[PDB]
Amino acid sequence: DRISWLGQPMKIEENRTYYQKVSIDEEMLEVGDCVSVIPDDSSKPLYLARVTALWEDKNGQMMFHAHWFCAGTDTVLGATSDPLELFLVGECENMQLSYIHSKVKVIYKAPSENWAMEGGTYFFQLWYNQEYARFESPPKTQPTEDNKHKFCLSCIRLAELRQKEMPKVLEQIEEVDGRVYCSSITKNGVVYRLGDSVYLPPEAFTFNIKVASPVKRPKKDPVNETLYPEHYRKYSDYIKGSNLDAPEPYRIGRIKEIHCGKKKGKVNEADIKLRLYKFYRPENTHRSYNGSYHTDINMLYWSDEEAVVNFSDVQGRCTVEYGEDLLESIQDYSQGGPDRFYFLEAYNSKTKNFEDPPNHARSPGNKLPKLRTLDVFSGCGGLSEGFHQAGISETLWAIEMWDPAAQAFRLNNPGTTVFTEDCNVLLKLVMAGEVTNSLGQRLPQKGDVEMLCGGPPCQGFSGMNRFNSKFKNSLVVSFLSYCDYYRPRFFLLENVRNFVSYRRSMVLKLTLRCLVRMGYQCTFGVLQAGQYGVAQTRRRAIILAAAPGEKLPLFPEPLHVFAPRACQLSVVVDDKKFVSNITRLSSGPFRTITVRDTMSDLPEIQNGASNSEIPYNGEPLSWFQRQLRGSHYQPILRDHICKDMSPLVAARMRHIPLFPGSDWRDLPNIQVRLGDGVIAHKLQYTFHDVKNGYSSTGALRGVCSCAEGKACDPESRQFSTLIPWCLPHTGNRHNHWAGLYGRLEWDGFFSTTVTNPEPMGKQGRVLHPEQHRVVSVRECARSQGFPDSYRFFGNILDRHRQVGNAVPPPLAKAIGLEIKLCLLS
Amino acid sequence: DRISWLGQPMKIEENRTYYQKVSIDEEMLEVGDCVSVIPDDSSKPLYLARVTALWEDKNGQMMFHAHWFCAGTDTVLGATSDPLELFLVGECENMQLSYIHSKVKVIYKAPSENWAMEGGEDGKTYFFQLWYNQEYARFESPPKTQPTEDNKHKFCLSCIRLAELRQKEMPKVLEQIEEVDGRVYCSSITKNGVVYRLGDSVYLPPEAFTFNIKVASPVKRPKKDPVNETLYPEHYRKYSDYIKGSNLDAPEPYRIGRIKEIHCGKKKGKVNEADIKLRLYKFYRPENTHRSYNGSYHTDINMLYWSDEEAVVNFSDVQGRCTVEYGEDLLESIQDYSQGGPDRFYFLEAYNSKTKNFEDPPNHARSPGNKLPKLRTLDVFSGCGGLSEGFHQAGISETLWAIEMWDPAAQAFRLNNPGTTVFTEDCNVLLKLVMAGEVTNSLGQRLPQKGDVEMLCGGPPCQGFSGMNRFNSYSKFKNSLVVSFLSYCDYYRPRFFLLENVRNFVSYRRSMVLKLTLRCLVRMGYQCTFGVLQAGQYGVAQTRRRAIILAAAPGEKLPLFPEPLHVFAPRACQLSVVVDDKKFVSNITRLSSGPFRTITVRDTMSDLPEIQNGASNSEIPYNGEPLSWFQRQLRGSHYQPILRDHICKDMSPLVAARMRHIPLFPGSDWRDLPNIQVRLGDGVIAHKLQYTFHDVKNGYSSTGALRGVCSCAEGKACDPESRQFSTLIPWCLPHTGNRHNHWAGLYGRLEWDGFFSTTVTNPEPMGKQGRVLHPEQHRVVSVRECARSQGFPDSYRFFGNILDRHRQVGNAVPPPLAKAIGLEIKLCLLS
DNA sequence: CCTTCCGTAAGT
DNA sequence: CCTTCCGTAAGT
DNA sequence: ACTTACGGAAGG
DNA sequence: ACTTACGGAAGG
Ligand SMILES: Nc1ncnc2c1ncn2[C@@H]1O[C@H](CSCC[C@H](N)C(=O)O)[C@@H](O)[C@H]1O
Ligand SMILES: Nc1ncnc2c1ncn2[C@@H]1O[C@H](CSCC[C@H](N)C(=O)O)[C@@H](O)[C@H]1O
Ligand SMILES: [Zn+2]
Ligand SMILES: [Zn+2]
Ligand SMILES: [Zn+2]
Ligand SMILES: [Zn+2]
Repeated sequence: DRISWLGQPMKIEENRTYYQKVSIDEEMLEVGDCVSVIPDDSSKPLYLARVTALWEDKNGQMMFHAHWFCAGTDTVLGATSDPLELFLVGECENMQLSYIHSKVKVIYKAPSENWAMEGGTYFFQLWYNQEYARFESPPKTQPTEDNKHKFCLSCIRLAELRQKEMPKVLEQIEEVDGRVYCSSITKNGVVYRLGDSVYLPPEAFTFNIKVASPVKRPKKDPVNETLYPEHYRKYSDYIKGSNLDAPEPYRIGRIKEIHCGKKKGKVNEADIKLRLYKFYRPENTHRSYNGSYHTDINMLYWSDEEAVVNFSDVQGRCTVEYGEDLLESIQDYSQGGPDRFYFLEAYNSKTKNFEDPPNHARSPGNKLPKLRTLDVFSGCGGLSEGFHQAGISETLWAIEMWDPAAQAFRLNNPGTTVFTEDCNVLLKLVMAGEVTNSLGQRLPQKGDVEMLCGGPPCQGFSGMNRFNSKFKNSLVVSFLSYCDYYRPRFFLLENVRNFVSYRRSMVLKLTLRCLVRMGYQCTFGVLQAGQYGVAQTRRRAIILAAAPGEKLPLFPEPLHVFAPRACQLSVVVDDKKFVSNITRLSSGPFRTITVRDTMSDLPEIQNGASNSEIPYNGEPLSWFQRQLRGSHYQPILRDHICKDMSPLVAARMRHIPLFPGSDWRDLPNIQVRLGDGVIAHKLQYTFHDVKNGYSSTGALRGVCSCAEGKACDPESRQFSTLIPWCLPHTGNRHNHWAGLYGRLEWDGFFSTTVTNPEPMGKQGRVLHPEQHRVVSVRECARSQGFPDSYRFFGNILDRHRQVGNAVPPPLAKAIGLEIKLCLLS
Repeated sequence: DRISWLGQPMKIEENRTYYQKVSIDEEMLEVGDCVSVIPDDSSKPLYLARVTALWEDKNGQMMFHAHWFCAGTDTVLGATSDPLELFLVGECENMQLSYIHSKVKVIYKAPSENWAMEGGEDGKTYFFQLWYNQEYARFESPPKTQPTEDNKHKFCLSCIRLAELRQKEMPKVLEQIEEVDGRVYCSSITKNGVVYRLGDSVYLPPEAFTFNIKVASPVKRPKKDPVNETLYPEHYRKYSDYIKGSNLDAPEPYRIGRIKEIHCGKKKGKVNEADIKLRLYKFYRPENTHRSYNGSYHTDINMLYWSDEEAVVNFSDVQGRCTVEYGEDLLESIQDYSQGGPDRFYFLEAYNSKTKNFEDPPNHARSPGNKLPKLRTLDVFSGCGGLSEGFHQAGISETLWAIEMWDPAAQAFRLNNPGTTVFTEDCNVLLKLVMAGEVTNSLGQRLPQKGDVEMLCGGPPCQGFSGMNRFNSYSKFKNSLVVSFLSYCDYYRPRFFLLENVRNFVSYRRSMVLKLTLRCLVRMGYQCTFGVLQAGQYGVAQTRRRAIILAAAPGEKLPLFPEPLHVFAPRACQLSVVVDDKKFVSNITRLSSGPFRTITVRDTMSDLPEIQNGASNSEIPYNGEPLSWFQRQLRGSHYQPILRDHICKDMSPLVAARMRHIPLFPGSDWRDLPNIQVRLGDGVIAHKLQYTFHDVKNGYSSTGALRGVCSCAEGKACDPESRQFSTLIPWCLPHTGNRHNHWAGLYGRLEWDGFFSTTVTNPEPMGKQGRVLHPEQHRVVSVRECARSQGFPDSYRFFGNILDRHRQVGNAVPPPLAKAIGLEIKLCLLS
């Protein structure tokens, strides 16, 4: 009703008079308390905030500053969240005291000094980021002196964010005829100087080298619908694993001069121009791709061509050095940091040759401790391998119930205690006070584990699972109980993409709630492994968590370009869209890793090879193979074996064309003489297909009675036919079974590597691009980014399962580097 | 931790010693307070309940009885609900005091004594106002029962509600007759609150028994002929074998029997009331005799035939009790007896199964001897008045005011209601006028004030919620008309409230509109509920699923949804509604069968004379008498020779030729059209359709001809100039057919044994709902046939041209459905 | 004008 | 054993 | 996979 | 409508 100020006013500025206490409707109010307000526009029935300022405007009305809270229902947690728990957000607003409904009490529940040893009114514990779905510890910033009257952490976070984001000129040179020339500018926290190199989108500029793109021949020959009676199912014109729509990598340029204009006497820093020396990627020269197969992905070519771009198109800064001015070798300089490129020659666009670059392209002169990591569901160790490639963790403990995976883990990690028992039983032993198991292996205790990582079985969450038991018993909750008992400093959970949408995202919301209740900072996101150095589509949901005293890491920024079809990392929970902190959407610094860079160096083998150790018949033929085979001399190639297929499947694979996109739909309807007097029968079409109609020859396109709208007729099932009967049987409602008995293409990439490559499975494009066989164990590990020195164990099926279940070491390394960034500062 | 009893225990029972107060962690707890409990299995993070008993078991454990609350998120409201608001439920259980987390504070928000005239710290505190029924989604006022000292130690409203429900639910033997050799004979039994006596009639499922008349089902139709794909190049799209508006899968109505003897068994010395047997005399519906359906077209839907056949059924299969009387024992006429109450059947003859004739029934079939005030109702979006007409057929309301911005609908409403003030202004403007204290508008029409409106009813525009609307992407629900209609309900605060819309109203915007309207009703203190009703189940031959939202004042009783009266096709009886993974259904108990047979197109259109396409004679005479019970209900018993509004739209010569080439067989539509050349009006010539493109989805025809008409059939982009004009087969139908279910029903015919699709505002054979062709005549349905499908009496008047009258008919609530709802509203006016 | 033309998605 | 067979629905 | 269904805008 | 993809059970 009536508003009356209490006490002496606080420091008054030009138009407002800050106060400390106030009385509304016989109540008392002080800065730091909380206030409820009734909404009129949002679907939410109530809003809660905290008072930070109590100024009185010169208009005569009484105002106050409210830093809003966020109910758990408004977060990604939703209805599962504790109704007494609130979260901090970067939302704040000025409002009159006439909208104050009541005064509520909100307390701060800080983690105990012995928080890591635990685990046997309204309140908030963490800050919530709505855009990235990030639960983080509240800032430690405090009101000092002058800001005590309007201290708003939301205003501070907002001012620092937009000031870091906006461009700013630091060092000016000279002003000539209305144009100011600069030498040092900055934006997004990045300092840009003259002589540095800069990432640009591919549409920033072109090259004087004319790239040719003539007509493609259209279906040069018509197809015989009697010989190939299932080709009409390829009308989609879509090729799985094709990099035709793959975007070009970042354009790189050399800043020579920076200039801009003026606005109202001062420099217009909002519109800064950059003039650059164009760099030539080996795929941009006259060689195009065909010459850039063996070259490094970070080797460029200097040019004296020039182009003018805007500073607003700058995506990032990269370090480009001349080859001979280096103080160390090329490999140590390339593997020493990110965004590092090098060049030894220069490219002339008109002469179409390679020279030595001028002297103005030359540069001036022209121990972190590893974390004790426990790896639950370690498998063969791909996740812990990537964590070791980041040099942030020694995996001391390992849990793996499957024996061959545990053996393969022991072969690659000699200093790891590998437990083969069940995770529930193993945790029950350490809860009972036991020191060692029956085998004498010491059990980790509280304080031993500094990081907990694992990838629970995704067979229940997989999109391919047909027969889709309760949460409190599912393995992901046992894996959470490990995090509750040991309370590590960092926590990582890996699963398939569909993990964030299983049962309307209930599993995700419950795992996040359990992390929030323990006091852990946490976040989630989806990452495509193909963006981090592998030639395979592998979207995986990652759940990160950090201790209250630590810093919550960010998600790794993509390093390689990839097909946009497989880069849909968005996640929708309860009508609210959430994305990771990734800022690179269109392009990236490095080109896409292809099948050619993944399998070209491996020798040619027949279907059913069993020699587990054969020699290399050549040297590495790409940067990817050079990274996996190492610089040391290693002539033995291990695990290059393919499954022995039946003569029927073998003949089917021999009749699959080598052209990209080919699959079972290109198979001919013929009879083939096999071993001895065995005969592969022909497929007979004796039923009408009401959906597909007749063919051009008038022949039918149905194989069963269900193609006529009737029920399935047993005894209509054909056996030992070249064209598999089951594929036209259920093809109409299964996307014509695209990819089955399909081939990879050299310029393309793998589909998601599974535990058993079979051409008649759901993901059935496992045929070699040239050879008449399925992919080998080594080719599967190559698609996963495993080093060739990595060992496996078991038979061919056991090793395939180890490769398929594993997290690609490139992706695990990308995550581990962002974890390393938190150990610093 | 430590739990200690406080004081002396009250009313101690055999194994339990009830207490009133207890101490947990040095705290105070007393019966009537509330308690927080941590869950272990549910996704919910917390549970809240109220302590009713605090006994100590003789086993040594300390127990207490918890009547659970229901968070607003756990209800149909979901995230929109007030986080401080709880609801009462019929959930209760015994539990140990070791699970008590903390003691919370819950207050009771009772409606104020001047509630009808409204509408113009300590952490967090909870409140409740209404009782929630999870199965039917019903918000009702809490019961007023109070504890007597004897029950004050374990007073649990959930246990009372469950005990009364299960006692009413269980079968019970009342009056037994004689016990003979282990079998007990009964004379009076009861269940579900229904009293059953010897000599009464009983509803049974169709599988209860058969008849001595053998109904045979000989051959299914053979393969008539291969289809000429050159003459009929669009027949291959009818492989679905589905006939729209077909009553082939329609279930049979209730079997009716006459209770003669009741017997059962024994269990543990007592009578086994759980297994009661009924032997009955079978009643013969006219469609069950040797006449079959074809002879039962003109007979009443409630006329039966007596028989001396016998059959033994179970008492657990009893669906309801019905009143069957012999024709001559009546004290009043047959029409006055049928229109006097529900479930009333009559019979004048008896049927002998072997002689196949009709006699006068024997003497053992004969019976013994052988001012409600109307509610002042405001009708927002009244249209032509179907909703208020159905409310008048229930005799529960005089519609005193009406709001209708469209002029022809308002005029037709005035024609059918002479004592209604019909406002043509906008509802927002009119409510803003009554908020400023103004009495009348510029026209001198008196505006209703607080206390004038006793019932508020309306159906806001459904074109935004209709499934046929393509460009449905305006937000700001708080300003959409449904909130304006809620603002009327907030201002006047009537005793009853009804909102009608399409079924998709409960799934629009991920069910946010429904949750927000229900939340707004809950905030006003209103009891409320929602449901989906099929109009075809209440006396019309039309599929018309409509979402209904009911609401009642706190001092009143929330009505139930009308129980289905007629059987209907199960394809269109999917009344379930799923919101936020939770399934909700109405209180309807009749799912399989019903008391009356289905109303068909024959019962709806057989008496209307034959007219040509484009008829304009607004008044033509009847060429005969009513030919069915339905027509006798709409035409009345009085002599009325003039048939009004039997006019058809004038189709273009092209469309007219298309309709002439539509076969009369059920399920036929545009896909049966021949690809021929037809001479039209004057020198116009209808060209043939040319297939010059490959259809990658449908392939080639049997003649090798193509099945594509545009480049998009090959996967390419649409090519203009490939569009053909003045063709008999419409080009746009094979153009976009693959992704529109082959445009089934377009240029389709109704069948006599079938029913209408949803009656729309403009019948066009090339629209989405395009089966508007007459079963025999080559024309679209008339205005009278549309009003017939909507259940409108033939005496009801319209206004405007043929399109204005069509739009009045389509937008209207079917009077049978509105009457079915109004009867359930009438049951609350009593007691 | 009006005759044609045609992104429901949500259920079931 | 291992070769065939096939209710994702959820997204975009 | 199919079936529902108080339609509206584009095209001459 | 159109593509996704740490598959599992029915069968020979
Ligand atoms: N109950 C259980 N206890 C221990 N290990 C289990 C288990 N259930 C399944 N596993 C094993 O956990 C493994 C997960 S595969 C994941 C491996 C790891 N993420 C990597 O990148 O290499 C499976 O191979 C399975 O054999
Ligand atoms: N803003 C508005 N104010 C008043 N009436 C409106 C309106 N918007 C639409 N209308 C009218 O509301 C009518 C709904 S038709 C519904 C009629 C009624 N349910 C019955 O059974 O007969 C439409 O004809 C339309 O003209
Ligand atoms: Zn602020
Ligand atoms: Zn079949
Ligand atoms: Zn109870
Ligand atoms: Zn087209």
